[PDB]
Amino acid sequence: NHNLHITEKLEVLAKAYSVQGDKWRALGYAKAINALKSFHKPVTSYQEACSIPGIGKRMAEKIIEILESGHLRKLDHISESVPVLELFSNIWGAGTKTAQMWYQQGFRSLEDIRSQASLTTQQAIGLKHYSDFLERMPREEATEIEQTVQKAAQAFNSGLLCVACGSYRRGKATCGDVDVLITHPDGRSHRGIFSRLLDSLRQEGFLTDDLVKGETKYLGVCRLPGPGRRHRRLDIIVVPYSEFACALLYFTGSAHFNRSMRALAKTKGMSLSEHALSTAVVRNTHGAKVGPGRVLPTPTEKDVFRLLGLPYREPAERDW
DNA sequence: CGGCAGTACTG
DNA sequence: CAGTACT
DNA sequence: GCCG
Ligand SMILES: [Mn+2]
Ligand SMILES: [Mn+2]
Ligand SMILES: [Mn+2]
Ligand SMILES: [Mn+2]
Ligand code: NA
Ligand code: NA
Ligand code: NA
Repeated sequence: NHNLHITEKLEVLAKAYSVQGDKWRALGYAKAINALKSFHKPVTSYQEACSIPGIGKRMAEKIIEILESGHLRKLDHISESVPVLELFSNIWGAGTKTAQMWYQQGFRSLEDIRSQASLTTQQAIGLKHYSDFLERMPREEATEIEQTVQKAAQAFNSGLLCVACGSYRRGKATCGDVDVLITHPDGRSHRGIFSRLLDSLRQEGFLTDDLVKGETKYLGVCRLPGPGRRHRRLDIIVVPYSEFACALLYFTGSAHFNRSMRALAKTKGMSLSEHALSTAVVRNTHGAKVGPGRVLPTPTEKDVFRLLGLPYREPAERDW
C-alpha cells in the first residue's frame, strides 16, 4: 500500500460511519480505501485523486488536506460514542441498532451489558466468547476443524463432500472462522443430514454453542480438544449438487468480490446468488427483481465466469 | 435522483 | 416485519 | 461516500 498515510485516517471515519449506522456512506469510504490501497503510486494531486474509480471530489478534497496538513480535521469531531458503539457491535448478534439502543440507555462497558442488558440467546453467546471471536486462527487449525466436520459427515455417508471455503480457500495464513460447504454428488443424499451431523459433533464436545440452526445453514461455535484451545466460529452450509458451483463461489468470497460479480451480472440482465446464475431476469426501475428468469447450467466455477464474460480467477485472486 | 448483492435466520 | 448475519 |  502506497497510501497508508491516507487510508489510515479514512478507515477511522469509515468505521465511525459504519458503527453509527450510516451504511452507504461507510461503503463509499470502504471502496475508496481499497481503491487507494491498490494504486501503485502515492497520490500527489487533486487531479490525481479523481483519476481513481471510487474517489470523487469529496474524497479527493480529504486526501489533499491529508498531504498538505498531514491530518484530517473531521477526525477531531467524531462522536465520543463511537468507541462504545464499536465495543458493543463486536458482540455477535448485536449490530448498529442494538448498540445505539444500549448507548442511549446509558450503557458504556461490557460490564454494563453483562449486568444490566437484555440479551438475545445469540448475544449472550457472543458476549461469552467476546475475546475469542475477535481473534483469528492459524490456517493449520482451520484444517483441523474442516477435517473434524468431514470425518463426522463421512461417517454417515461416505459420498458426502466437504470443503472449507472463506478465507481458508482463498489461501490466507490466518482465518477468522471456518466455512464448510457440504454436498453430495448423487443430488439427493445431502438431505436431512444436519440432524445427525450436528448431533454427532455435539456428542463429541466439539460443538459448544449454536447461533443459527436453519434447514440449509448452521452458524455456531466449536473448540478442538486439548489445552491451549480457543472457541472458534464455525459455519456449515448444505446444498444440492446442482448448486455446488454457485455455492462454492459464494462461500469462497471475498464479500467485496461477491458483491462486485453480482453487480456485474445485474448490468447484463442476469442475477447471481448462492443458488444459481440466472439470465433474462426482469427488474423494475428500482433494480428490484419482478421476474425470475432462467437458471443457467453452471457445473463449475469456471462456467460462472464464462457466462458473465470474465476471465477465470483462482480463489487467491478473489481476496478483494 | 437514487442504487449501492442477494440471500437466510430470528423473534 | 426490522435486525443481523454470511460470503 | 461514489457514480450512472
Ligand atoms: Mn469466514
Ligand atoms: Mn463464516
Ligand atoms: Mn474460549
Ligand atoms: Mn467475513
Ligand atoms: Na474517480
Ligand atoms: Na455484532
Ligand atoms: Na443502571
